[PDB]
Amino acid sequence: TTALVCDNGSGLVKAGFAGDDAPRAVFPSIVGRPRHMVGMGQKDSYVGDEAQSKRGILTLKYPIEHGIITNWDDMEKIWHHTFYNELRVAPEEHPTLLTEAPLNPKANREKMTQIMFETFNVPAMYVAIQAVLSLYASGRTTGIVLDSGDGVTHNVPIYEGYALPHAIMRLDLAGRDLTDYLMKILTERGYSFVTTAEREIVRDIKEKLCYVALDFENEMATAASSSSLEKSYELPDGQVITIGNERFRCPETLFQPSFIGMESAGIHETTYNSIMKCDIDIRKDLYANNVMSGGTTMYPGIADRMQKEITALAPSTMKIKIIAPPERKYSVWIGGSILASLSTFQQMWITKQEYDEAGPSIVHRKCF
Amino acid sequence: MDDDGTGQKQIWRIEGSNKVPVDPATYGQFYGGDSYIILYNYRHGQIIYNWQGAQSTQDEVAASAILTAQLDEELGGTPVQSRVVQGKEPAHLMSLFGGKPMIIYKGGTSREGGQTAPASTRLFQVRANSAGATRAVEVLPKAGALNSNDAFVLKTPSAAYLWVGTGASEAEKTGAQELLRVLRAQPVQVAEGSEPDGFWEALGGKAAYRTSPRLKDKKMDAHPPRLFACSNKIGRFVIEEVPGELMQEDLATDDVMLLDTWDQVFVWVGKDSQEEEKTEALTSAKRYIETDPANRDRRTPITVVKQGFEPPSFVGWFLGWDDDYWS
Ligand SMILES: Nc1ncnc2c1ncn2[C@@H]1O[C@H](COP(=O)(O)OP(=O)(O)OP(=O)(O)O)[C@@H](O)[C@H]1O
Ligand SMILES: [Ca+2]
Ligand SMILES: [Ca+2]
Ligand SMILES: [Ca+2]
Ligand SMILES: [Ca+2]
Ligand SMILES: [Ca+2]
Repeated sequence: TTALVCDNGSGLVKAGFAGDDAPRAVFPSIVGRPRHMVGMGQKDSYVGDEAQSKRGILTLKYPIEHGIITNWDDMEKIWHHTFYNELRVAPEEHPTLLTEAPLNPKANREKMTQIMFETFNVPAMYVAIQAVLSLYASGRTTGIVLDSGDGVTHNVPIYEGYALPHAIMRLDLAGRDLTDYLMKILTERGYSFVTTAEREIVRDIKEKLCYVALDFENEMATAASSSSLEKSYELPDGQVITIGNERFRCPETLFQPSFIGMESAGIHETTYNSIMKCDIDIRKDLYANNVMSGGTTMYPGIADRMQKEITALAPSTMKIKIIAPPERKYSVWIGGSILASLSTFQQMWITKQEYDEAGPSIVHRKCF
Repeated sequence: MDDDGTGQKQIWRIEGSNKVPVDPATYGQFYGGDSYIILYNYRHGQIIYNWQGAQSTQDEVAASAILTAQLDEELGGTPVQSRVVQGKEPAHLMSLFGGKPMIIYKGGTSREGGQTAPASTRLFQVRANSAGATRAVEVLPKAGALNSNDAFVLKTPSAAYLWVGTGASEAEKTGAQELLRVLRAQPVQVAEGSEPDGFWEALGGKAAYRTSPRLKDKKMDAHPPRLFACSNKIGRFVIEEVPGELMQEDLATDDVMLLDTWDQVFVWVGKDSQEEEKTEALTSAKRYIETDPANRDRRTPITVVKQGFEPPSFVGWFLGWDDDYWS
C-alpha cells in the first residue's frame, strides 16, 4: 500500500508516491475556464500543463495565493486532476500526505481534511508544514528555513522539529513577482513583454540568466562600464535580445522589495528579525543552520549574498552557515515522501474512522 | 549537564524505513554508511544523538532526523537533541563507551542491497586526539594508506597484524588493541620501520605511504596541526579554523585551505577556488609566521597543493582519505 505525497504550491503542484526520490508529477497549480459554443463535450474546466498550453479560452485561475488556498472548488479540480490524471490512482486506495504553509489558518486545515475525506473518500490523511519538511530533508530538526517559491517567501525558525510560530515571517514577494518585474525592466529596456504568452518567455529568461549580485552597486557600475555582464537570449521567433544589468536587478528585489513598490524589508532583514524573535539560546544554532528551499532560492549567487548580509546583522562573532541543497526545488516534497515512508507514520495518520467520530477538528490535535 | 557516559543508553540504526536496534555488545561499532540514533540517560534528563555516518544516503539521514524528533516527542520532548556528523562527535558522545574506541566500518545496510559483507582482508586507521578520544576508521587495505602518526590494524583471514607508527600515542596503541579483541584475532605487534615481509603481503603491494618528519613526531601533542578555511565569498577575505577532526570533507572545494603542521604550512587550493583567495591565503600563511612566538621555528616552508594532487605528507593528517571522492 503506497502513500501519496502532495506539495501544493502557489504555482507548482509536486506530487508522487512516498518512497520515491522525486515527484512523479510537477505541473502548474492553475485551472482554466472559458472566458465565455466550442466542440462537443465542452469542458467546463481544463487544468495544469493543458490549461497553459492554451489559455486563449479561459481566465487562468490560481486556487492558491501566497501559500494559502482561496478558491476551494478550483483547488478540488487540482486535487482530482492530481489524483486521477497525473498520478493515475484512486484516492480511496492510498493514504495521502498534504503539505501546507507555515501559518495556515486552522480553518483551512479543516476544509482540507474535510475535502480529503468527504470528497475523495481517502483511507487516511495527514498535513505537514512545508518548511519543516525541507528541514528534515537535510537531516536537521533545528535551524531556520528560507522558503521562497512562486507566491511567497517564508522565514521559518525550527527547533527540535517544531516551528516557532511567534518567529515566522511571511513576505508576499517571490517567483511570479520577480518574473513580472523582469518584464517591466526588460520592457523599459526596449524589448516588449506584456502578453501572458510572453510572461512565460520571461520566466525562462529568469531561470536561466538571472543571478544575485554580491554587491549590487558595484555590479550596477560594472554593467554600466563594460558589457561583460551581458547575455544573449534567443527568443522563439529567432530574434536575439541581450539582457544586461536586468540580470541581477530582477532578484535584487528580494533584498530590496522597494524595487517593486513593496514596503517590506529584505529577505536578509526578515531572517535576522526572525532569529531575534527566538530565545537567545537557540540563536547560534539558527545562524549555523540556514537551510534554503524553493524555486526562488535557486538564483546563482543568493546563498553567498544571503551569507554576506546576515553576517553584517548578526553579532560580530556568530558563525553563519547557509545550506543550499541542489535538490532544493523539491525539499518539501522529498522530506514529505521520506516522512510518509517511515513505518512510524502508519500510526500518525488520521484514519477515516477517526474523522467520522471527531470530524475536521481532529487535524489540529493529530497533526501539529 | 555533562557526566561520565557510564549511563544507560539505547542505540538504534535507521535501516530501511524503521529504526532497528543494535546489538548492545557492539554498541561501540558503527557503519560509516548508515545513520544511528542514540538515547542516553545522564547520571543525575536525557539526550539523543543523531549520528549521521559520512557515507549514509539522504533517505537515511532524512529518516534519522525525523525519528530523532519523533523519539523526542514520544518521551514528552524533555530530552535534548544533538545532531553529530561523522568525525565531529562531541567529547561526551565519544565517552559513551567506557573508554573503548569508537569503531567505524565500511559499508552498512543500503536497504535495497542489505547489509554489505565485511571484506576478505581489511585495515583500520586508529587515531586519537588531544583528549584521548579514539577512532578506528576502516580504510582500504593498501600500503599507501599508512600514517607514521597513528596505529593501524590489519586483519587478513590468512593472518593479521597491529602495525604501530613512530608517532603513534598510547591512546591509539590501546584502542588499536581494543579493536582487535572486539572483532577477533591476535596481532603480531609490529612497529614501523621494522616490519615483516608478510605484512607487506597482506597489503599486496610495496609500500610508500603517508609519512613526514612531523607525522613521525610523537610530541605533536604540543602543536597539533590546524586547518583553516580561507574564502572571500562574502566580499572580504576571512579565515575560519576547522573544528573537529581533520577530514577530507572539511576541504572547501570552493576556497583555499591552510594546513599548518607547525614545521610547515600547506596552502590547499580548491579546484573552484579563486586566485585572489589563494593569494591572500599565502599572504596570511606568511604572516601567521613572523608574528611568531619565536617558538615559531626559523623559516617554515610554505607549500602549495592543488585539489586532487595532494601529497602523502598532507593526506596523512586526514582521518581516512579517499582518492576517489571529488569524482
Ligand atoms: N533556476 C531558477 N531560478 C529562479 N527561480 C526559479 C528557478 N527555478 C524555478 N524558479 C521559481 O520557483 C517558483 C516555483 O517553485 P516552487 O515549487 O517554489 O513554487 P511554489 O511552491 O508554488 O511557490 P510557493 O511555495 O511560494 O507557493 C517559480 O516562480 C519559478 O520561477
Ligand atoms: Ca511551496
Ligand atoms: Ca526536546
Ligand atoms: Ca546505508
Ligand atoms: Ca596519532
Ligand atoms: Ca571561493
